[PDB]
Amino acid sequence: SADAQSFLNRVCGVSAARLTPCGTGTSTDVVYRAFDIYNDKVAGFAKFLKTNCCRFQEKDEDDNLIDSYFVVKRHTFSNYQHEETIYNLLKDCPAVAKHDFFKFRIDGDMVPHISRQRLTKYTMADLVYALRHFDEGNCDTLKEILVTYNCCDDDYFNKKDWYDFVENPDILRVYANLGERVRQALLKTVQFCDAMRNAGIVGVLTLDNQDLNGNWYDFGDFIQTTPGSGVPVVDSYYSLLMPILTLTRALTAESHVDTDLTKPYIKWDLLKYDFTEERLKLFDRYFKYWDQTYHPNCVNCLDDRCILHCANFNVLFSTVFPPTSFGPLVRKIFVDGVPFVVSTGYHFRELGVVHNQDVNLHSSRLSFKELLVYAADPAMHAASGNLLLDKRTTCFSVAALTNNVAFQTVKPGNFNKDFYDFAVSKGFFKEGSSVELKHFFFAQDGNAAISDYDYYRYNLPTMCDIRQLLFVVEVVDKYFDCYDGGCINANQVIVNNLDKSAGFPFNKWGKARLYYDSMSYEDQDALFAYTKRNVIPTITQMNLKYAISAKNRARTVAGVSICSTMTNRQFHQKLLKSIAATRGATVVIGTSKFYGGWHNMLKTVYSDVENPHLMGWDYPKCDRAMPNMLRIMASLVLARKHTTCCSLSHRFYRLANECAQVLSEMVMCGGSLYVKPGGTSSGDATTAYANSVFNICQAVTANVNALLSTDGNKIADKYVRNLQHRLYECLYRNRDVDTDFVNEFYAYLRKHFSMMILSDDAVVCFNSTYASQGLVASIKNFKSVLYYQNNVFMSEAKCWTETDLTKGPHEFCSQHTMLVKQGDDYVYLPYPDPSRILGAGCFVDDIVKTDGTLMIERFVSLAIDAYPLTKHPNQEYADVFHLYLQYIRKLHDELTGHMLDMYSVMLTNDNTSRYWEPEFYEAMYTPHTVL
Amino acid sequence: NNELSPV
Ligand SMILES: [Zn+2]
Ligand SMILES: [Zn+2]
Repeated sequence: SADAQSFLNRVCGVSAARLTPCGTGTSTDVVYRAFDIYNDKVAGFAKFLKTNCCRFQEKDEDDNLIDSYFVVKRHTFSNYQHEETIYNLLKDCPAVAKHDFFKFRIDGDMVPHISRQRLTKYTMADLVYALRHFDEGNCDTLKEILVTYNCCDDDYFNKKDWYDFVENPDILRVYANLGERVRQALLKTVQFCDAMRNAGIVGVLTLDNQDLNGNWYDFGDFIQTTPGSGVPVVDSYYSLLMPILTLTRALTAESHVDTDLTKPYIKWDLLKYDFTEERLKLFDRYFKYWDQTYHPNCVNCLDDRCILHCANFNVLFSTVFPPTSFGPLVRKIFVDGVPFVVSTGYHFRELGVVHNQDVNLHSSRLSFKELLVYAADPAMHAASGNLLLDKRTTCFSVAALTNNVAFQTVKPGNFNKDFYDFAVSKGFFKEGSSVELKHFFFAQDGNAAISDYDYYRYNLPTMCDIRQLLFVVEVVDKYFDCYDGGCINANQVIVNNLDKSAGFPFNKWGKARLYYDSMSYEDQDALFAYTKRNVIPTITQMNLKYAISAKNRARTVAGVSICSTMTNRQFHQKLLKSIAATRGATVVIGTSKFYGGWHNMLKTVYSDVENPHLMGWDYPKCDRAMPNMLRIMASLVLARKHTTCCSLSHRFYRLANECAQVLSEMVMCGGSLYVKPGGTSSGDATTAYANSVFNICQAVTANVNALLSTDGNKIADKYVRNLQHRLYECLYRNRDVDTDFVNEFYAYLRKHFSMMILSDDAVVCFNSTYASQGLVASIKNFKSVLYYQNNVFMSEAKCWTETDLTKGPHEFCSQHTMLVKQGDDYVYLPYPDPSRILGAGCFVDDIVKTDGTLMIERFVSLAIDAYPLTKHPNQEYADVFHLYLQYIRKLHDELTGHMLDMYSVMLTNDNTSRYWEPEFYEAMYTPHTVL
Repeated sequence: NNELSPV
């Protein structure tokens, strides 16, 4: 048409561009794009429908389509003039796109148009939204972005699991092919901020106003001041983008000679460990207009909210520096004139450089606690060992403490043939039966411990959305508000069992008892006081487990040093005991399932939700994949009870000790030393409680992400819409805590999303109609959160949902639920897998079975576990309890028979029959505690 | 749409 063709060649300006319409005449083009909105009635970060634009794609010499677009738009005459005024002040910056203002008549009237030349198809908001809301069911935009910039080919996606981080670790390489674009965009944003400051222009910078070449447009919400006094607002631009900077490794060019990827690496000297000026240079180069103080060394931070802020920047900047400069800092001291080599400080990836306060170079004969501290340090062990190059693993290798490598194996189990024969003689283990054996003792070969250790390759450096985390931390703290803690003295500490290992090297000379006897109460107090001014690094040892299981992978635990454990108990036990003594809360550590406990827990979690459904989910590789920023945060929440007993400096040094002891320390695997990249160490003194804090944190962040990614123009209830508007302000517009809104959001969560938590196991009761409308979290929100904040893919085949509350959760702590009738009232009881019970009967470690008459209490305990199976509709399940009763009777008869034949001792059957009658076992599940 | 001072 004459109109359409004249419009086309007028859009073609004085440039030489061969344009082709995008399926339109003179009319607009409608798309579906991600926006960051805040306009006094709607707020959030979500996908809306874009309506008023005409798009023309550009061709090249060979008549092929290229990634360049002219995007024209019609609007009102007052916006035209304002945007033209603002542009002429900014037109000379190289980071601004080229604009063209003209007037064209679509009818008898003339309307104004603004054309932007040579944009890309997507913006910086589309990429961030794609990576923070991942769903492999529909990921068209991410795939298009990856192929249009030569990160991969289009047939790369025909592989299945191409996105999984654990299967197919190669996807990381693909994502690292975007880093340079992100770095270029950052540099252009700094240029644009400088230009805005000089011109005298005030406005907020959003991700959807920058394209993937780094240019800026859309000056409609800006205003003008006097030159030299412009102020750009950059709070939600940087915070929403932070998680993507570590996933693409955007700062990899900084380790080359001139920040050029075609040149060799920088060669630092090996003795350098400071890098404090490099960190300030990096901050001033990429984050110039972020207006909050940054401390390269977190020992200068003001409160614990400050530490999180600065450690987040440290996590990113530490990826540029050599890995041999991190860890303990040592020097030479003299005792009686002989020289040692001892640790006097530490260089943390997240916290910077820390120096010990009480170090003395010249001293006479040293004392008992000084000997303990010097034997615990890895300095003298590593200094006098051999150099090691271990090619079996990709972790960092330090030294070999001896001249041979050790290869430890795992043995098979012992067969209890009598119980198996008795079971076979009663009709068990037939063909086609629904009960069969699938729990065994699996054996392992020589190179099994090192293979298991190499699973720390799944721990990656992760940067968080800092403004989002600072709100979630305040909400998580409301859950831990009915307890009390603080420090205790050495004579108030409770230790369950003193005949367990003390770790390396203390396990050369005795158990833990030996060390709690030799140290007096005033020696332990002095050691505790020493760790509030100094850092003591220790060595953790790796142990292979020998137990029954259903899958054939070796399991390992961490044995931590006695020096760490002794002081952590004095710091944390008062709080840990207080959580375990409480009933009716969210964390249910300490509650027993017997005497009506299971029923009480279920009734408490049902609470009064309105359209209730039940839900449970899964954490892949939970302890090997936990980011370091969330373990730090978990430690800071437990230490908030120390407001009167400890100073700010004391609290900082306790945090530093914890990090150097159980977060990234030396591990002894075999007889060699390795460096741990991160993750949790299952075996430290606060494991289950820290896991609880972490679990609650992830749930809260999934709810926050659910609510803000919802189109607020479609929320019918005006109360829930006002709540969405206030969440955005408290994240990205407010700098201090707002205690009235933290209470309000916390109550809202306790009415519609009710949790039961036990040290990363969980059950949730949630309002089903709110979740369908996006007002409450679902399984898809958890999957998205774990992808960008945990570096794993969660398959929804390990998650369950239940729509009927008369059936209790599908699984909790390996138990099932059933609603039975017990004396006029219905109650919920737990029961196990029958395979687990029968396997415990059949396979054991010698002596412990294969002769039942030596230990009949084992079978009484197993029968207590198996009792509730008598209530099951399936008949093969109740036979398990009856089989155990009959075998107990048989063992008692056989034992009393032996004593009379070969010896003449005659035993009596007084109050023993109670063990093969069901009344003893029924009373364990009835609501009245005994003993 | 992202404004400085909506009210
Ligand atoms: Zn700070
Ligand atoms: Zn304290």
